[PDB]
Amino acid sequence: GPDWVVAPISVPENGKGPFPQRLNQLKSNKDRDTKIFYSITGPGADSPPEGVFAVEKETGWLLLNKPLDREEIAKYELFGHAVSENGASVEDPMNISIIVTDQNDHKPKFTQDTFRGSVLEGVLPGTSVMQVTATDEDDAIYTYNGVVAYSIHSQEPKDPHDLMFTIHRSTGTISVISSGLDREKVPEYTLTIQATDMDGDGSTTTAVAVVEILDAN
Ligand SMILES: [Ca+2]
Ligand SMILES: [Ca+2]
Ligand SMILES: [Ca+2]
Ligand code: NA
Ligand code: NA
Ligand code: NA
Ligand code: NA
Repeated sequence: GPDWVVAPISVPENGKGPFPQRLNQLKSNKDRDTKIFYSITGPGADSPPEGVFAVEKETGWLLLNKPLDREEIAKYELFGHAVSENGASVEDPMNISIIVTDQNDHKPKFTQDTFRGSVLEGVLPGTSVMQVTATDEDDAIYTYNGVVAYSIHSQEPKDPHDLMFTIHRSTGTISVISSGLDREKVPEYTLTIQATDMDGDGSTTTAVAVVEILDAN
């Protein structure tokens, strides 16, 4: 490409290296008759987090010094500088954008350890009981890394039967699917709920929802 220009640079988080890793070689056309010293400034270089990026003074290689974490900082905006050996700036500072792209490195996290809800004993099958939620810090815009699917792992007790409830795989709303709820017989159920990223193909996190059965009064 042309000298003293750089399009956005993408770097997946959690790279293996080796570090320091070359990202791009800065070059000023003024090097044709002059020795140039390159430098970088900006958050990530000379201000917090300091020293994540560096530039080789004479070669102009922009380096990444460690693996990045998209959930800490998703984008860096740095400036490249070119100064002659005599000490004169020979270019206007150049904007360097570093875009940290995602990896699926977070499991879903339920918003509560115990969700508590209730439902009347005589409701029609299909009646909504309550809603549970799990977030996922990963990207859900370009991939399914941050897209959660819900499921019910188990119900306690299994009375009158095994599965009295279901859950909406994307909204987390729990509904009644069977008849037979009766506060006098079984006043409470404990549902083991799961949230799985990659829209159900990834890693799973478990929590519980406790459902109180209310008297028809
Ligand atoms: Ca991360
Ligand atoms: Ca995830
Ligand atoms: Ca991530
Ligand atoms: Na890695
Ligand atoms: Na309810
Ligand atoms: Na997300
Ligand atoms: Na009933």
